[PDB]
Amino acid sequence: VTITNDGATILKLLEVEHPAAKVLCELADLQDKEVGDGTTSVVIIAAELLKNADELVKQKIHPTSVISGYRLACKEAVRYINENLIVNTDELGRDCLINAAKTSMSSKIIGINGDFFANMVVDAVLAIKYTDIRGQPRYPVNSVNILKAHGRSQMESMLISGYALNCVVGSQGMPKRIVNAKIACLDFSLQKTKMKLGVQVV
Amino acid sequence: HVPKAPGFAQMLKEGAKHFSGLEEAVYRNIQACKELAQTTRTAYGPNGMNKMVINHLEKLFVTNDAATILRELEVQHPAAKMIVMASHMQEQEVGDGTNFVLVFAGALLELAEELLRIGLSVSEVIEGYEIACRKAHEILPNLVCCSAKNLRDIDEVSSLLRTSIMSKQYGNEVFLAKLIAQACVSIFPDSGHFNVDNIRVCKILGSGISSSSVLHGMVFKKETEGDVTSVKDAKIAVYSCPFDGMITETKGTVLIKTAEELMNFSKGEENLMDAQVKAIADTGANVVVTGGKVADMALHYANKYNIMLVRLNSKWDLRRLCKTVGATALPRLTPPVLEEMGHCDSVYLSEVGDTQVVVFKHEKEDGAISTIVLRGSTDNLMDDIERAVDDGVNTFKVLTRDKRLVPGGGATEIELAKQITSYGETCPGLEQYAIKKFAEAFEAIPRALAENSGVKANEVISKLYAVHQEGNKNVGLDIEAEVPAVKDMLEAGILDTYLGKYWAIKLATNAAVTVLRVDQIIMAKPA
Amino acid sequence: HRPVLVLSQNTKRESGRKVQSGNINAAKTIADIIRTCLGPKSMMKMLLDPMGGIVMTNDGNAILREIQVQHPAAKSMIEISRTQDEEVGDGTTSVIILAGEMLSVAEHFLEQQMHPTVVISAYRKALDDMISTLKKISIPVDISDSDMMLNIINSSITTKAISRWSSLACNIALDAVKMVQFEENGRKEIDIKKYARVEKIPGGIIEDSCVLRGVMINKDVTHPRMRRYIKNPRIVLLDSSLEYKKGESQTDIEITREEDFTRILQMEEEYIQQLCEDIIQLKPDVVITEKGISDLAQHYLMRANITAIRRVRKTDNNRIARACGARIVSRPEELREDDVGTGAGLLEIKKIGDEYFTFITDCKDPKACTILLRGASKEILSEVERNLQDAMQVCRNVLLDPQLVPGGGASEMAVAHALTEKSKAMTGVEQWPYRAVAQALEVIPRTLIQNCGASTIRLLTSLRAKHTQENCETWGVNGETGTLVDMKELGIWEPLAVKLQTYKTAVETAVLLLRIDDIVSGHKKK
Amino acid sequence: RICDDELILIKNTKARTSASIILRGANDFMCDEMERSLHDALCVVKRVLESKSVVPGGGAVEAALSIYLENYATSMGSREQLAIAEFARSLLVIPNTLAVNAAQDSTDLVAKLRAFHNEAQVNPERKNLKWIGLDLSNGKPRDNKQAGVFEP
Amino acid sequence: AAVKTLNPKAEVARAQAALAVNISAARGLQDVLRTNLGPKGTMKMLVSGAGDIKLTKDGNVLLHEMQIQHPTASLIAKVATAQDDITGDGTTSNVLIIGELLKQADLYISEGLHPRIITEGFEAAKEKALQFLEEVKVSREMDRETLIDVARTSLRTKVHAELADVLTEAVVDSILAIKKQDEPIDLFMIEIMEMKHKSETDTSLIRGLVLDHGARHPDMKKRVEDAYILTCNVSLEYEKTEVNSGFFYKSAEEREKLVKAERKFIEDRVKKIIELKRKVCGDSDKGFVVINQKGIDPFSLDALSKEGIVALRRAKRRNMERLTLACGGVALNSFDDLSPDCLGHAGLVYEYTLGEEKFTFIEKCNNPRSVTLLIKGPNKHTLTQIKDAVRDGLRAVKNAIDDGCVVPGAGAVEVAMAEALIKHKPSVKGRAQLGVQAFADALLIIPKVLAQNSGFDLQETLVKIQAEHSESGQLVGVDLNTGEPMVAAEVGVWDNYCVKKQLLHSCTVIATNILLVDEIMRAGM
Ligand SMILES: Nc1ncnc2c1ncn2[C@@H]1O[C@H](COP(=O)(O)OP(=O)(O)O)[C@@H](O)[C@H]1O
Ligand SMILES: Nc1ncnc2c1ncn2[C@@H]1O[C@H](COP(=O)(O)OP(=O)(O)O)[C@@H](O)[C@H]1O
Ligand SMILES: Nc1ncnc2c1ncn2[C@@H]1O[C@H](COP(=O)(O)OP(=O)(O)O)[C@@H](O)[C@H]1O
Ligand SMILES: Nc1ncnc2c1ncn2[C@@H]1O[C@H](COP(=O)(O)OP(=O)(O)O)[C@@H](O)[C@H]1O
Ligand SMILES: [Mg+2]
Ligand SMILES: [Mg+2]
Repeated sequence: VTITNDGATILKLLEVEHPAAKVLCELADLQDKEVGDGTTSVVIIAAELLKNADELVKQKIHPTSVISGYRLACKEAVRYINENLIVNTDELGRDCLINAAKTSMSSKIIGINGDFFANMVVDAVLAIKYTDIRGQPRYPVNSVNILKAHGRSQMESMLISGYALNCVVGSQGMPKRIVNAKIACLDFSLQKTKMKLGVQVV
Repeated sequence: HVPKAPGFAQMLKEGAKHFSGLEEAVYRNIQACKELAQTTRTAYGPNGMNKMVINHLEKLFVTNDAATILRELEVQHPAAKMIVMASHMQEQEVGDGTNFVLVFAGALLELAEELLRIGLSVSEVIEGYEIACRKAHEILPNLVCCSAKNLRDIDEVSSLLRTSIMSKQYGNEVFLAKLIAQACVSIFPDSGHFNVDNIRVCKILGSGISSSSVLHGMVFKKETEGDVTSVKDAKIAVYSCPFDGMITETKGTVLIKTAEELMNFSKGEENLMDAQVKAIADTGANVVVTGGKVADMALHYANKYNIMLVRLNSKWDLRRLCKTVGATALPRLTPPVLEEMGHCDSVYLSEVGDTQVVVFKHEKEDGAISTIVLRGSTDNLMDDIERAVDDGVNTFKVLTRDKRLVPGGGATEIELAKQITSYGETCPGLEQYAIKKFAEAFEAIPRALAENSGVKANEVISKLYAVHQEGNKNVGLDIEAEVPAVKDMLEAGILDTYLGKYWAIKLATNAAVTVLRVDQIIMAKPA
Repeated sequence: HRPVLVLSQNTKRESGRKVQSGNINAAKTIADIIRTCLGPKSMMKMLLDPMGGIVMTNDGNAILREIQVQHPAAKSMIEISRTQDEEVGDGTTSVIILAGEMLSVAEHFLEQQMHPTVVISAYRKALDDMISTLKKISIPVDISDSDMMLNIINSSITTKAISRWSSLACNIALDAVKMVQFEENGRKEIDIKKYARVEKIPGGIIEDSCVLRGVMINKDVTHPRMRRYIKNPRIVLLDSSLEYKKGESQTDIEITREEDFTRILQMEEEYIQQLCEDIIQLKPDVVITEKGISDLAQHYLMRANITAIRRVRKTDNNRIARACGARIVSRPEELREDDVGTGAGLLEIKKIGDEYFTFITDCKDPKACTILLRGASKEILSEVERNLQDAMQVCRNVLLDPQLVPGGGASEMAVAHALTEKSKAMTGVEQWPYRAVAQALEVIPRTLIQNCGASTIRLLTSLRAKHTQENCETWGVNGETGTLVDMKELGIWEPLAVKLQTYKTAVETAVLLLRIDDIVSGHKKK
Repeated sequence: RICDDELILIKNTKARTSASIILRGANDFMCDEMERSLHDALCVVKRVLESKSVVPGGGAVEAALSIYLENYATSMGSREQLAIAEFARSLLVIPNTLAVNAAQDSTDLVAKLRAFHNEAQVNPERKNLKWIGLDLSNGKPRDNKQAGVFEP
Repeated sequence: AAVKTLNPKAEVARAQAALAVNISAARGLQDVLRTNLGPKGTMKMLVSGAGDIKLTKDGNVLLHEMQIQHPTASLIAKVATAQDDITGDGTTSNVLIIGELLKQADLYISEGLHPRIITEGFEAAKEKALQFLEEVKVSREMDRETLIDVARTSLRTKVHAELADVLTEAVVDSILAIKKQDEPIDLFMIEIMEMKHKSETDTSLIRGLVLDHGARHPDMKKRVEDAYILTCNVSLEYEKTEVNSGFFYKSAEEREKLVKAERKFIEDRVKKIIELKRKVCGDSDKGFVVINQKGIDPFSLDALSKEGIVALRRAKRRNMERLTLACGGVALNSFDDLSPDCLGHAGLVYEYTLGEEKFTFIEKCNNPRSVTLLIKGPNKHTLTQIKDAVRDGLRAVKNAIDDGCVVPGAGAVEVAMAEALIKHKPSVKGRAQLGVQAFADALLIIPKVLAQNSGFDLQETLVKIQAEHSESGQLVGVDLNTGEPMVAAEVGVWDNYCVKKQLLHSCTVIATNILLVDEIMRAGM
């Protein structure tokens, strides 16, 4: 059982057969990689774009005029939205990041009246600010390890400043808490020295 | 419309049945064992008939011995298996009298139903049978009239073995008594343990029973692979290893590094095998018997130094050959044999009945082992005589353990029926009815001898009590012709297995008591 | 045969009132199953397993795990009781009844054309006010007192089947947690599952059951010449084998000479004697490993008077390492004096029912113990094992959070009057679903009188009037008799972590199941 | 202790001071929903910090584009003006769906929504009605600038 | 029902429905198993799906080998399993108490009362029944004539009293010569071998050991007197290295040198054995027997046969524990420290063949502390009668030695315990007055079943027994021959203390838990 309301998780698990249905299902998968929250609104607009264009082609209007008519309206919609914005992130400051976070959570299970989940997201992206060449302050959001555990309520969600590894110690004779630790990151199996295929012991 | 009766208190079986009470459990175990008593009643006695029994493997078993009949019948009744396993214990203990258990215990349970339905329950029939069973083992030493002690030779044991032969081979009672006398006495351990395993039967298809004989040695059914089949010196070297060389056990790998090691490897293997075959030719051996395979180079030097090879693929036949010629099976390859050689008189080959055999015939030193070579027209006849031969070998083991004999042919069971009835009349209790029914179970045993002879058993059983007036104790049954006029048993020579009669009364009484203890039967779903 | 031009083949579609009011009836159905398993007058529920076993229990977690449901909202309620079983011990049956009652009052507002987001926003405001009420009526606990901790664990096992042997089961569960409370570095931890093993043996009486001061295993000695009774042994724990095995390579030996094959068979015996000489340098008495011990290693330990155990499990080696203070080494030539289990008490190879058991008890300060359960059969010993797991976890919550809440109905009525007085200043459309959360908490004192057969009208009217005054505030329901007794005199007290986890899980179960207005079923995955 | 499992934590890492979020829920169905909702919330603040530009949400963009494209179709429209006019009606389904799921008035709330956006384009008196959206908890057009309803 | 809504293929039982399921099934096991309690019980023939006969009447073998599929019958079978696991006897009487604790409680629960009120009366009755059991036990200092009457009581109830006179001499004399000086008697030191030689009434007590395997070489001696036991654990057969090596040879003359060299490590183990026979003054008979748990190749069997050493192979695990105590040697795992101190001694070591199956006998030891009961039953099913009765009798005398007191016999305990609950019935002072009455009437089924299996009246016998107990002080009981009340402490009928203590504890807890079950259901599919 999968309880979800995101437009990408529903249409990916749902089986479709029609070739026009696979276009709208793969349209929701592209919204996660390009934007990431815009993935119920694209499916309703793209289906209503076909519903109103079906009423035009039933009036013996050629569909190439509807295709060329949609391109004059799509390029003008991007032109109008880029000249009618309010302000950038200098006037509002931190109030812009919290209010934009609460708008995304309102359609989901974490849409509380408080600012508990809103402040944990802004403090997570602001702590992984990775600079790049030519003045590019990149924010890689895939580096935040999101872990799940059936425990207390949603108000006990910890914001671990650092990293939360999802593994165990193994042997129950090691100290499970080390203060002032020195991490040795390495990738090779610490097992017995096994010879390769080309080497034999004669 | 029509109603039905459901389960009541404990009907929790998933396809199984349940039996409780005297009518559902006790009386049905009696009627099932009564059919096995009437089955082997026809095949009991010297005038008994054979039975062609076909088992699950679609092969034919024709015999008159009740031991091998129950091994082929796939009985599924549980209480009927108690009288089958009791007859199998008679075959393992003394080897004779397995038909006596089915008649006596079949008559004990038949007369037990005439006591439970007339009166007292199983608490007094079991206690009433065990009192008369202990008194039945006290009359049996008092009924011993002769003994197999004086002159233990081939002349006296020929007449003492006629009773076990004539009960299954009536027409061949004289020739089979002589073949069982020249074989059992010749393997005597000079007052020691008599082994029944030292008598083998080699079934040779061919002419009738008049061509059967006993050879002092062993007769196999294999070939030579050579040309040294005529051996008169007979110095036998027994080996258990395969006569093909000596290879290692872990992996085995020849490693060649130069041309001198490759060319000389083939000639070095032949000179190694030549020195081992000639090592036994210098010791004077003539017959080399191996257990495993034999290589081609071993056959090359066996025919060169003129020694005969015998292949024995069976390992139990190899151990019997060591007790025949007096040799020791060597697990290693061919040594210089110091003193563990065999010594026979004549080892040869002959085609008898279109079957080339190997005979280790002992001429002078005849007694080490015996083999009865039987000749029959059919393969089914040779199996029935082999059952009659093995009953004669097991009779010789009974006379070794106990030399006493009782007059058979019905003379013992009437005296047992008279003394137990004397104990029943002098019993001041309610358990005297089961004692008198224990003596009537001995009455049905010469009744089966008269019904198989075509004589009316009411007139037969009336003359037996008329001549047993407290001092005779020896008149049995004369079943040679109608209008019996029955005579003595010591004069005719019908007496066998007092120890066989001792265990047959004890096993059949304990078999009938074990059925009567069963009051509730819980069976499972068969698969 | 032409295919039918369909879309989303072989799947179902359902929306509207049949899903909102359909998930309520699936939540009411599970809450009616375990409704007779909350009070102390409860009864057992015999269950049947697909393996052929029988689970006869009255605990709310063990009942719902044996039920296979097909409804999707019914599968959510089973995972709620699994969450309450892992967080606390005796926090199971109370959440399923409370989440069914909070959804029972939520179905009333869905018929009044109210949006489900209004009820959830009123549930989250009510959840934040139930946490603040329990922290005001709490009481600090002296964890150093022994008689105070016995009254907390007795309140959790009065419902269960070990309430008859309450004087014995309270002393076992208290001594089990206080032995395994280990602290090496600056971090306190209590592991009552990996170190507090509860082993059950069929036979004997339940009154002879006691927590051993040490560990025990079902293992015999490797050789009869070895001692079965050592006073103060020096136990050395091993991890590798005492045999000769093939290396992790492609090793092959070419044997060309005659003396080569006999030398390799002698070097296999000298290699075992080398590692057997390295373990006797510290003068031990008991050698315990996890892999096999060859007979060549048994001979050298026999004449050195060393008792060897062969195939002890890995979880048992971690448990005996805390009791005796030994170090599980995996190299016999790297043994040290710190790796020897000194301080171990009496070691005895007893036999309980034609089977040997290795006892390592009477330790000085063990950090792991084993509860020896002995009863009539394996059926009732699984009940005492499941009840002691609910008795050791409720002692773990007090040692990490020493606060008590007055249970037995006094906890629910103290907050239901606090939500009622706080609802007077709402003045909105969320005021009426805020009142239903206080009425949904009434199902916990409703259950304590329905199980004992008392009246639910004459008692709840008097119990609601007892919480009108701010002075007493701790009057609950006595499940033994059926009257209203104050919980300061009875001694029924529940920990804070049990009551906080009960309210936080029952609200968020109603949060998840109220936002579901559609169900799609019939599709496959990978 | 992470409720009967083992979880290893590293505190502040002394070099970059990264962050990780451990979610807490009732069952496993809520934890899969909380993971998807948190990952979509991380992508919102990523695009705002990268591209420093936000638009008003709640149907405020679709209301302004529904009236500007109708005037755009009348100026340079000869035969493709019917496709631009139906492009504006197709964009109105986003504020229409907000009124259906809220069980509010449908043909009156969106009609009052575009009444403010029409006066913000044909009456240049600095009305500042470009940020008029929907209050789904009340059923009236609100200002998304002060209410804090922002989208990238 | 609620379970029918969630799972449509899940059966259920309600409050008044699940009580009738458990009680009627307990009467089903009671009416079957009551026909075998005591010496007057009847034998039960149990046939499986294969067709083999299992003729026995023990309560543990009856419940396991019964084609029943019921959840209530599986609960009583698990309690009956532990009764035959730790103390032997007490399995048939275990089920009859549970069959009456649920039937006598049904007379009150169906008449308006609650099942929890009856279970509160069972605990108050168990407290008085436990205190009364400690007042009736008799300490007799574990006399060897007392242990005969203890073993005779447990053996009669499983055989027809002709083998009970033979098996009592084989059980009591076996349990005395194991351990002394207050040591727990290990039952693994007694070997139980099944033979077929003479008859069921010929089971003797061998003072040493009887091994089920014989000599594996025809040249070995069959009868050896004054032997030396050399208990080994080494492998005399050919074994290879752990690393895969193999052989490599060049010529055929070097081939035979490798076969001679690969057996050098094998023959070095055999040369340590034949040199030990020469160091024990071998100028006499001086027999040598090597039991040798691991297998021996026929090359080493031929080498040991030429010196005159009997060598067995493939022994059991506990054969290195029982023979080590019997011979007095040391079970060695190597031949590096061979000495005459690790050798054993037996006056007679002989073998016997029973249908191509040899049996090695070791007898005539000084202080063996390990014996073997040689069961020689005629049939295969008769071997299961004696083996299930020997372990029922060995565990009876083992509890009478460990516990310092003996409990009286048939009706001397159950009738006196039920009369003690009547005078203490108004001591509870509450609603649990009828719970002590249901527990006192359930304990009276032991004189009721024994009077029913013997053929006497049920109610007329219990009046005369309770009359002789109320008008005297002697613990009177049931006589299965005349029906008159006879004292069990004087006629030689005893019982174990741990059996009657667990019968008051295992049956009471399993009855209070079954009565508190009201939701029998089957889910999980
Ligand atoms: N507080 C609010 N007031 C009005 N509308 C809102 C509010 N919060 C969110 N919305 C609307 O809800 C919609 C949710 O869209 P969503 O399903 O998240 O798109 P995607 O599937 O692409 O993530 C947004 O278009 C936004 O306009
Ligand atoms: N010559 C004879 N005259 C009369 N009766 C004989 C003669 N030979 C054998 N019998 C009878 O035939 C019976 C054969 O019994 P048998 O089937 O051999 O018993 P079992 O099956 O135990 O070997 C004997 O009881 C014997 O009395
Ligand atoms: N003596 C008592 N008097 C009144 N109430 C009690 C008594 N004993 C237990 N209770 C109540 O019974 C309830 C049992 O809850 P329980 O099912 O054990 O929760 P969980 O399933 O979390 O373990 C407790 O909430 C407690 O208030
Ligand atoms: N010789 C005897 N006389 C009277 N009662 C006996 C005698 N032998 C055994 N009993 C009674 O038979 C009952 C059951 O014995 P048994 O069958 O050995 O144990 P269980 O019934 O537990 O298997 C015992 O309680 C005992 O009192
Ligand atoms: Mg005959
Ligand atoms: Mg509880």
